[PDB]
Amino acid sequence: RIYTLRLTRQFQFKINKQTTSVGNLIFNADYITFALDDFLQAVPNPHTLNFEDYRIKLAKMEMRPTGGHYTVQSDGFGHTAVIQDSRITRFKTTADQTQDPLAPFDGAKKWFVSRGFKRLLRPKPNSARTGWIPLGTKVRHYGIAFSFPQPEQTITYVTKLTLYVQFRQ
Amino acid sequence: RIYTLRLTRQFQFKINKQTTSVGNLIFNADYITFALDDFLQAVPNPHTLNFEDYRIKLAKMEMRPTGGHYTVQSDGFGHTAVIQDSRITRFKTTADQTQDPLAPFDGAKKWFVSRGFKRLLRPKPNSARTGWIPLAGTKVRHYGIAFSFPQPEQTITYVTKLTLYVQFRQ
Amino acid sequence: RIYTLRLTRQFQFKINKQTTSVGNLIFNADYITFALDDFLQAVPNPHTLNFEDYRIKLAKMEMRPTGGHYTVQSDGFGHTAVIQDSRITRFKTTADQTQDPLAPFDGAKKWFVSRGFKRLLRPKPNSARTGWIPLAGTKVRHYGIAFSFPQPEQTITYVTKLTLYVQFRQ
Amino acid sequence: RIYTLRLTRQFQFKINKQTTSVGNLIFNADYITFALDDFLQAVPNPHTLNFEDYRIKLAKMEMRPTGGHYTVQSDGFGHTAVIQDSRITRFKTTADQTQDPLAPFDGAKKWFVSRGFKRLLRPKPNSARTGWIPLGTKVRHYGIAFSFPQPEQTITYVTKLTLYVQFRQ
Amino acid sequence: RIYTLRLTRQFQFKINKQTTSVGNLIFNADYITFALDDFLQAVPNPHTLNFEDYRIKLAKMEMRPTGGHYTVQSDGFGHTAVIQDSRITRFKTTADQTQDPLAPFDGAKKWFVSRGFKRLLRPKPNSARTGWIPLGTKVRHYGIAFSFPQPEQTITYVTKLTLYVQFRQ
Amino acid sequence: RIYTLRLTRQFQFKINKQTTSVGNLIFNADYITFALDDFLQAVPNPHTLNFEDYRIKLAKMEMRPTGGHYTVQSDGFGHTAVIQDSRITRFKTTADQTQDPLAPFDGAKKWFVSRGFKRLLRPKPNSARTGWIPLQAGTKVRHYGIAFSFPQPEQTITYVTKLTLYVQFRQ
Amino acid sequence: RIYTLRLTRQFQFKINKQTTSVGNLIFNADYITFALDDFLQAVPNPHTLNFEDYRIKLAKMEMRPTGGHYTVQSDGFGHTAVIQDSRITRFKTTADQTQDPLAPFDGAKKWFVSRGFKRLLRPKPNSARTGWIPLGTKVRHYGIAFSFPQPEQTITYVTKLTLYVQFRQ
Amino acid sequence: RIYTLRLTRQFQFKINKQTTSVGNLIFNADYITFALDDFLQAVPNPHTLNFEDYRIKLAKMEMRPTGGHYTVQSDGFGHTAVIQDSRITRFKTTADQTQDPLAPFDGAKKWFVSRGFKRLLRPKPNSARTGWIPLAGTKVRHYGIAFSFPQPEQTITYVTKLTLYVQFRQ
Amino acid sequence: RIYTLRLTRQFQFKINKQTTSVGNLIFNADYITFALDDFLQAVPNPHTLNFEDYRIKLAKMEMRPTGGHYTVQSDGFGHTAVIQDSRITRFKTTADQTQDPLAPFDGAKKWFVSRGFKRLLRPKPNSARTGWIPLQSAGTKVRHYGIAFSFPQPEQTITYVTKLTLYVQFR
Amino acid sequence: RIYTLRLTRQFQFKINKQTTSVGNLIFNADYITFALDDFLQAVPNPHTLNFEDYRIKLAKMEMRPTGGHYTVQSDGFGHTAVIQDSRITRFKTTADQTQDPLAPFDGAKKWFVSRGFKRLLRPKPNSARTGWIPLAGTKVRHYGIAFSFPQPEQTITYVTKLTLYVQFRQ
Repeated sequence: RIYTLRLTRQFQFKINKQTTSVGNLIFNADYITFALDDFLQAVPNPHTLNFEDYRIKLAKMEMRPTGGHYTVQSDGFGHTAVIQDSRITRFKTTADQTQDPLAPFDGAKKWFVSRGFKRLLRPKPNSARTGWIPLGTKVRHYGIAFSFPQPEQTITYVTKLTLYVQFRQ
Repeated sequence: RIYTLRLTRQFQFKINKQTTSVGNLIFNADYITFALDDFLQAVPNPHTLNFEDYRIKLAKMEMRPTGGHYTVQSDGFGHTAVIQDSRITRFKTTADQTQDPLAPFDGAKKWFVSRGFKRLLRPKPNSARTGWIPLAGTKVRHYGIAFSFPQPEQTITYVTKLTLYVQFRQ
Repeated sequence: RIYTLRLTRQFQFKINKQTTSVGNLIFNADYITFALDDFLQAVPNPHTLNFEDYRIKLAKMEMRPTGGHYTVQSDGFGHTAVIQDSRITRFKTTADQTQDPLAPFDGAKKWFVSRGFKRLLRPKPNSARTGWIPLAGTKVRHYGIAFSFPQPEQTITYVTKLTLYVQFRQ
Repeated sequence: RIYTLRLTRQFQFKINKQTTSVGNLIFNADYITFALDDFLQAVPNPHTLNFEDYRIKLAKMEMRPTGGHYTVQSDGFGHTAVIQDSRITRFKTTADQTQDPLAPFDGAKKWFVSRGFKRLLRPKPNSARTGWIPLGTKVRHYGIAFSFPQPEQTITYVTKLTLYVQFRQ
Repeated sequence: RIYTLRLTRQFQFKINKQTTSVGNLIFNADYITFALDDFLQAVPNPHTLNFEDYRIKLAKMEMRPTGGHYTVQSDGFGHTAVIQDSRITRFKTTADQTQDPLAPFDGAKKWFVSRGFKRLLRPKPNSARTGWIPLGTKVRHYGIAFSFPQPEQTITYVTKLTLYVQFRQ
Repeated sequence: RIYTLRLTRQFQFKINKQTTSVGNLIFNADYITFALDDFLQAVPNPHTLNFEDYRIKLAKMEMRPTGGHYTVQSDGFGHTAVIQDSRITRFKTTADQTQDPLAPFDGAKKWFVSRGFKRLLRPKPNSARTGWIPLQAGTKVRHYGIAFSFPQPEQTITYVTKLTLYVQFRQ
Repeated sequence: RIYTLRLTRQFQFKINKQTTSVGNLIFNADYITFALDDFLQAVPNPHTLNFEDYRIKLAKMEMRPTGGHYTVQSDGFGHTAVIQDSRITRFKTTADQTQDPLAPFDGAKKWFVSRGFKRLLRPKPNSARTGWIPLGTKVRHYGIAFSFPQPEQTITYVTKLTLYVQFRQ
Repeated sequence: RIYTLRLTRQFQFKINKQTTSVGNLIFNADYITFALDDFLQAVPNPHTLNFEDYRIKLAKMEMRPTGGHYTVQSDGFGHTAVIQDSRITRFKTTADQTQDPLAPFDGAKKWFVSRGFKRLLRPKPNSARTGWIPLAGTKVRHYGIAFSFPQPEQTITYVTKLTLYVQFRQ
Repeated sequence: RIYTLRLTRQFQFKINKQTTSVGNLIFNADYITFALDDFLQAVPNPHTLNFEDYRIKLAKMEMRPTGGHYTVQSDGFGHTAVIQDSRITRFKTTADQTQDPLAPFDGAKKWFVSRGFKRLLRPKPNSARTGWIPLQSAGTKVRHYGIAFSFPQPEQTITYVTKLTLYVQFR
Repeated sequence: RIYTLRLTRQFQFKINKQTTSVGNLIFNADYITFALDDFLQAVPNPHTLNFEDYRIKLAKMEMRPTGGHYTVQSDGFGHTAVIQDSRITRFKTTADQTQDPLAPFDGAKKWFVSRGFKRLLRPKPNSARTGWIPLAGTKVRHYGIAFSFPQPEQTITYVTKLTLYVQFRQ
């Protein structure tokens, strides 16, 4: 018997207007990781239940523009990629690049800057094989990265993350 | 915090060939009710976990023909209806009916005998208002789905799967 | 304020196998009319409620094969037509015809004998203009839907469901 | 001002089982032409109205199997073709042919023998140019031909023809 | 025998421009409840009929922008949730929230601020079980709540509520 | 034998910017009726053809914005309703309403102000039962009818309206 | 044996802003005819081949806005109509019209001024019956007309015409 | 200037009932090639027109069952594959195979034996690059489409139509 | 740089007619596992190409009826389930079951006996985390799990053609 | 056995506002070619593997507006065309044209300036027939896709992504 718990949190994300080499195409990127404790603030504590292990079965990231940005105002496209190891940490690019850093990655999916994206993924921490983790709740799971060409104007987004967490006795 | 558990069970159902007033249209009906205990045989009891109460959020009934019955073989249509009280029990009538007993009911939906059906429902048992039942508690019966059918010229066997989507609260 | 009441009844219909001029195409037809009293067997008279008038806003006829007839077994096509006057009464044809009697009618819709049909219509009885009839009153005949068919090689039995959408006003 | 009249008639059509060269693929064909008088027998005549001319705007042929033939019982495919002159008459095939006689024709459309077909066409008779004809009603309009590979068993069809006729004063 | 009556009413709704913590993501929410007297006039009226009980079978809320707001103008997304008791009242928030108050709820559905939303629900008042209430018509039914991230500019909406009410003798 | 004639005419319609109770939600409405004479501007009387009766089988109203109005610019929604009697005439509202006057009506359909609408209807005038009206006065018989409501917008919106009549004549 | 040749040409078309009866609805219209020589400027001549006759089987007209016009900017709707004789010429009206001149015509199809339109047609010149013309190439074929309510601002379009021409030996 | 010509021809194809290792899964295959001369039997030669060269831009193969075979009668699935050189000839196949010979090939697409298939392809013969062939020239063989199938329990007859879309330029 | 190789093999599978508890509903099940060596007999070992590791990114199982079985002949439904450990091995049932053994499993998907099924999965063998396995071959024989499928026992025997597809990555 | 590799690169493309013959319709065009070395870097690299040959099975070009251009702001339509030899070079037009230079071409596909386009193609370099090239080598240029456009009233900037689907064999 597997019990499932859905958790969610939100935050703002900004893509800043291009200020260097204006008129040329440059890319940047960022990334998101997942830990059960990131989502256990407004929620009672699972350890008080007689569950032995938990597993992050599925995660969802949805980032959509706000601040009055026009969806019909084109700002190019970047990519999203599911990267399931610590290597993802290098994708909060400190320097601008001339090429999209995530387009070459396995399973890279295009997304349009002015419309945002929604993507499902299976983030990864016997645990190494199945993902079942003893209750622990701070174990980092990787992960989703997203790239973008730098736009002419700053764009603000609302990001919602959703965890689909499994528990077994 | 709401935890969700999916449970399922299956069984055979048979619509027997018409042997009475053959050549004329007659209807019968049957029904299904839901209790958490119906689904807790291969599964430990959730109260061994420190859950306070449970609620049957959703139920699904899918009944599909087997035994070699042809789906393209027309055997008319009956109806399904969600009936959320003990009154549903009156619907497996020992005697045949001349009219479809469920067609008049609120939310009745047609189904073709040779195809079967799939239907979702919210079966119902302060608990009387919310549906939360303390974790004998697992045996509270929830109602309910009835299904009617015109009697066919030949017997039809079905595979039925029931699914419970059960909520547990901390 | 308009209150709506949905009523339904079912019956068997049969298209008999062709026995005359076998091997040639012949057509027959039948028709259905609607009266509130046809549907009030299981319901008290709405006049016991303080309703003054009623109106048959909409009617639905669904006729689907049964008796094991194969839907993939081709038996040609006839037509359905909404006929809102006494002329419809001539369409329970006592004699066979060489042409489809309903195909020429305004709004005629093709239907395949082996599949049946479903059709909505607005049957017709200040009453003459609006359809509002004082609540005798429940027996006013409303017309109407006719359906034609080429005579098949073998007898086909159908289950017919009729639905009335009846309006009542305050 | 154009007034439109819809006329229809039906008849049985039969494709006989192959009795020659059994086991080999052969094709035959037939055709249909349209004249207003073909459809006016059960219809009060337009002659009684003060219309000057008529024109066959559109014609429809629908031929569907009957006699208990199974639609899932495959019997190959032939073609339909719109042929707008007297040449069509040669397509009531006297002799079996080794190739589909209509497949090469302009606008030929496949149809499956066990399903039948539905096809719209603009049959053709200043009248030669526009189609307007003085009220006359026996002018022949061409036309639709249909071919078929000869099946192993006889198949009977119900055929409905529909005329969409325009009238002007 | 069940007789059905459809009732409807409309009103304006405003999401005010963000004036606190400007530049940061904050959420607010509101809610709607349903009483038959919200929709009824003195004429015509079901009380004058001989019905014994009524039941709100279904309710519909549709809220759509007006005032010239651009639908292609992105303003993020909030959530709707069906809440079937008086607790819903705590979602008319006086204090702004850093997290979406309805996203965690069972059955929460995303909606985009600049688009509005349409949602069906079964609001709740043996009456507690079936919903049948003696005619009375002031009984309050719950309920639908909706959240939103505070936008940069005020947005005005047209809201239509619809009740599908059943009556029995 | 039924002969069908399709007729059409167009005109401009305007919803004026709200000038009363500005900032609050108010509704207005208007309506359209149909007479064969409305559409026979350029066609001889069908009676000169040997037709005896006519019947308005179907009518269509399509109203779409013009004047550069943005379809993506939201201006709320009103309703359309088919009203087949003289009661429709009261929907040329001289006074503003706080509620949508057509939303409660049987068959009311929502439409978005910034998009316009298209709707089919069967307008109504033995004639009372069937709709067949003698030709000769007959062509001026008014048929009812479609009404449409709207919340008053912040700015004036101009529309193009096309009406289409599907008229039957029998022998 | 029928050989087919596809030819295409483009040009600019303009609907000028309304200057007469400003504030009121007025209509205008224009039209397009087809001759093989209109399309043989950058293509070798077919008579160098041993083709006896040619026939314009199909024509396509596509007119789409340019010059930065917003497709979401409503400017009403007009109609297109296929008119297969020389009378089509009367539709380039020197005077504005109070009604849409093409809406009454058989087969008229609505088109929205701010989106443009695309339409297929069979333009018309034994030749009158079939359309086969001896190679001749200047024969005029009619034709497609399009009407429009006059807009508040000028709208520029790109028009592409395509001919599908048949040749037989 | 490019002129286009559509040509077509038909023939019967049969998949014989399994007679070897009956009860076990075995595969066979066949193939089709294209030459303009295959399609010019009822057509004059384009060189009588002053065309210099031709090119097969596109080819279509459609093979559909006949002889009364039931499309709902499951007989497994094989594959089709476009193979653009003479190696296509290697699927004779003189010996039955235990594996589907075309499933591994690039671009292989599944087809169900009881339904047949339709597929478009670009068959291939400066000419080696462009495909333009001077107008013996009409006999250049273009490759090609192969199709495999698991051997059925009963013989299945098909009608096959090939279509050529040939370009000619001045 | 990731290089992808698609490999496929086929075989026959049979569901035998019910001979125990005839007239009652019983279920059985079977399962499939994946090893690169199961698909690499015609192809030389990818280690002869200068590849160091391989990883089974994706696997597909498609099982469709043959032997003349009618797709319109109903024979109920079972389930498929992705099981990524040794537990799958117990699902070639030695005994008939009164309940569907795979219906309770995470991600179980219904399939109809008379139609067959098609399902994609990610079968599982730093290798334990990522799936990258060294080439040498012991590596190419590492068993990956896995897909199990259950079925109600039918009244007559049904034969299927099964095609397995491996999507293998090399770096 | 065929191993497949996906490669991608991006760059900015710009259609400049019209400055000549302002007010009249004129066309210009450009083109893209493909070489494996356009997409490769010094490490990792295919040469270090024991592959005999490679070939570009498929290429994809996607060009989409950026810089804040409104997709709903109409700027007409041009065409894309696959041109598989060096003649394509003549389509980076130095002089403005009154007619669309690619619209007459075989397989020309319309595209709207304000929306951009996505197109698949088979670019071309026994090698001339099949595309297989020995690992010249990775520098062989493959042709090719050209795209035309009516000159707009304002400058439009695009992001372009090219994708190569490369096959390798031992």
